[PDB]
Amino acid sequence: ADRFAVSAEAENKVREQQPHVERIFSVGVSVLPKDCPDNPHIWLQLEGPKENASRAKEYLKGLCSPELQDEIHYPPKLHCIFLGAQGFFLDCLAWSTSAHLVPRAPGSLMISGLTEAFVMAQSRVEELAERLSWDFTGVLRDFSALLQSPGDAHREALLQLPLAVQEELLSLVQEA
Repeated sequence: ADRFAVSAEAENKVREQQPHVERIFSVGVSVLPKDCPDNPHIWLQLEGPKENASRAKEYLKGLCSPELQDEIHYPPKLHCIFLGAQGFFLDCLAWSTSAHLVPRAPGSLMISGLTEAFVMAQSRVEELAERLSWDFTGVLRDFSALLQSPGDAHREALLQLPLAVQEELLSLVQEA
């Protein structure tokens, strides 16, 4: 009950995203050798804790047949969230939602996955973008503590984010 099947013609996408799934979800993903090369499907095998494997499966299924797909737009000063801190906040959003998330030109993020994974990631980005225009404790203190990666080119843009955005990012990282 550890293995699940996806369409055989998605093997490319799976093999390309393998390192990125293993890194974000701390699992091992293996493409089992298929029993007949004309099979319409291939079997994938996941290794690791139960929670990770479950989220990694949602991610892999959403990668192989996305039910929803769209580019989400937002003010470019938010873009540093998705590139900064060596991808940490993007990684947490992928772990939180199992959506496939790909930054584009500053101001834009490609979101795809299963229906609920997509909707959950899109709603979260809209909340962060919404909080850009709010007006407001040691939130700056706890937020700075997340920025522990060396040589972060985006460290300045992150720290000039409004407190409302920083606090919401703290909520994201400090979740299930």
